[PDB]
Amino acid sequence: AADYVLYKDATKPVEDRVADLLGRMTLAEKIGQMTQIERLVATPDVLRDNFIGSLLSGGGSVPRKGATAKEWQDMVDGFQKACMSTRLGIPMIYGIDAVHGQNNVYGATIFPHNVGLGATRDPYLVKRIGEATALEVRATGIQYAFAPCIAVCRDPRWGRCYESYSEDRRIVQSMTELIPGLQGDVPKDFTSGMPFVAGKNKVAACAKHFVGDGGTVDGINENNTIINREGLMNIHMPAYKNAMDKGVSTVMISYSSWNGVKMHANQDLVTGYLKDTLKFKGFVISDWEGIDRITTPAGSDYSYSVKASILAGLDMIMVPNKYQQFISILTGHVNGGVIPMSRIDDAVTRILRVKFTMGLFENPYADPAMAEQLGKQEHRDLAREAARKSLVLLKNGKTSTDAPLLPLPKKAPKILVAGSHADNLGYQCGGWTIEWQGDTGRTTVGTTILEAVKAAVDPSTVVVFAENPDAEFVKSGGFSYAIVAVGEHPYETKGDNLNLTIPEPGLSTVQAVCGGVRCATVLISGRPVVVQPLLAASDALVAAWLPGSEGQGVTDALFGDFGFTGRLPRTWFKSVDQLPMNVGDAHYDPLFRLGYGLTTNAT
Ligand SMILES: O=[N+]([O-])c1ccc(O[C@@H]2O[C@@H](CO)[C@H](O)[C@H](S[C@@H]3O[C@H](CO)[C@@H](O)[C@H](O)[C@H]3O)[C@@H]2O)cc1
Ligand SMILES: *[C@@H]1O[C@H](CO)[C@@H](O)[C@H](O)[C@H]1NC(C)=O
Ligand SMILES: *[C@@H]1O[C@H](CO)[C@@H](O)[C@H](O)[C@H]1NC(C)=O
Repeated sequence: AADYVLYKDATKPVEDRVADLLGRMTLAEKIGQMTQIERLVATPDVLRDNFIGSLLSGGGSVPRKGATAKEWQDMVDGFQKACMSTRLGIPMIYGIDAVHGQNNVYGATIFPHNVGLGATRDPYLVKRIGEATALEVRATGIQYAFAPCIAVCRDPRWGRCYESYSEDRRIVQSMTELIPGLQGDVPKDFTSGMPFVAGKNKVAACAKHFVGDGGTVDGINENNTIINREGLMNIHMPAYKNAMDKGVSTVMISYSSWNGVKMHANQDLVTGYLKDTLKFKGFVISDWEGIDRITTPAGSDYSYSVKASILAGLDMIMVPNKYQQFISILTGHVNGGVIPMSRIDDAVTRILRVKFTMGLFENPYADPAMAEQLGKQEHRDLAREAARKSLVLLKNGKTSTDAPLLPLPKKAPKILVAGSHADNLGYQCGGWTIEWQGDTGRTTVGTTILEAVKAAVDPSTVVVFAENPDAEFVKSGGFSYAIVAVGEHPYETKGDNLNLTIPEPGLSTVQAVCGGVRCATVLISGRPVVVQPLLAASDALVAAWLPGSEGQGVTDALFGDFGFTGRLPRTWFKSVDQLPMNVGDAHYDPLFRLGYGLTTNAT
């Protein structure tokens, strides 16, 4: 009728709908679009009264423990209903850290972390993982994933090194194939820097964290990256350009500084480079209290935090709790002329562009028929192939005369499975699983290394498990061989670690097991760790990284259903004193060099 409103018409071009809606919006409605809050502070009134643009779940932020896909859909729809009830009916976009599957969610397939995926050197495999991740995120009603982390981790003492595909940026550039797996492939004619999401079975992606998050002094998390423009652009920047080419919808800014300038206050890189040089037309989102941490101490001048972050070019602020202050402050800056309306309009233009482009206005609500995508066996089978492909065989016999231990026989009278990471799902998934920091034990649905062994061996093979057996026990047990798994515990800044040695017992358990019977040692870690002692005791040793929920990918290789193919995506140091040390360096003296990995052939 004459109740027609251009921005609500799905046949109209995105830029028409964006401009039509933007011309109608009040200041409050505009700033609301720029505000992202945690589900923990949201209520229908808050969402409606403040015209909120977006929600998130931080790590561990879930409706309840063990919630079904359907409980997620209902929570998200409940928030969306409040948002759709505003004067303009602008849907919110809900974001989450699905960085190795839909990992906050119980029952979600958990894929290997990025470092392991780098070991595969298989970008098409990563793409398929994006495809399946998008499905399992839409199964929970969520439209936006805070991924990929395209950091180039240059020092493994960084607690986020596992979120980086490689110390080699060419590998990270290749693994940006995740983006079109999450979002869908961009059309033939596509302009680089334009945002793209194919539709309601895909999600918006987020290249993060812009820029040089992985190059900090001593891999200190959130800290200063001391490098010149040329090293920034040759190492830390290039995968942003690949992400622009594949239409990444959003970019999250790093807590990190670049030669002393806070990334969240850096107008030259955010506005001059990312928006004006790379022609990025999606939206730029802060990290979590990122603008607060512009100041030292953090939060000591939130007024400036706002002024500086928004003038730097940021479009959406992940507040995520003190939304009232954020809105008040930004509103006052605008009313006072300190931030021009053109800046507000650009931020909102970009946010609305992404929302319209992705089809959010046409499908703001969850699809219940997708709930059955969560944990889907076909996704688990993919995760299992990824886990197996990620594994790097570092040693396969103690001397060059020895018989090669791997592949092991599936038939033997009695075998031993041992070690703190043999039967502990949380440990094999690592951080960003169920909780922010990950956790210990049976935290979700999956298969431990022990369970995978039992599942793989001949019915006549007796499998004995002991977490930390003594030497006498192993020597007395009549075992044909042993598989022993040990490593790091799940862990941002909690995983910053100057000494990089796995915790005990670990070494002691390996030494006790391998001293009694021939052993294959499975090392679970997010990064290289001091390994010479583990090597010296072990007949075979596998770097398994953080393989996720499908522990059968480990045994597929151990028992020779598949050959080992993975190759180090990072340099394995002899000593932490050497660090930082990357391929190309001055005195490149690696225990194992980038690219290294032994092979086997399938039996
Ligand atoms: O106890 N406190 O007061 C407290 C303080 C800070 C905390 O830190 C916060 O806690 C988690 C929840 O507890 C959050 O998920 C984030 S993550 C940061 O957040 C984004 C969104 O999740 C990710 O995409 C980015 O890649 C990442 O760099 C944050 O670092 C937690 C608790
Ligand atoms: C880096 O960490 C040091 C030591 O904790 C701290 O004093 C400094 O302010 C940090 N720098 C940046 C840029 O975050
Ligand atoms: C695996 O196959 C290749 C070539 O066929 C060979 O060079 C390598 O030594 C093989 N290993 C075994 C156990 O046959």
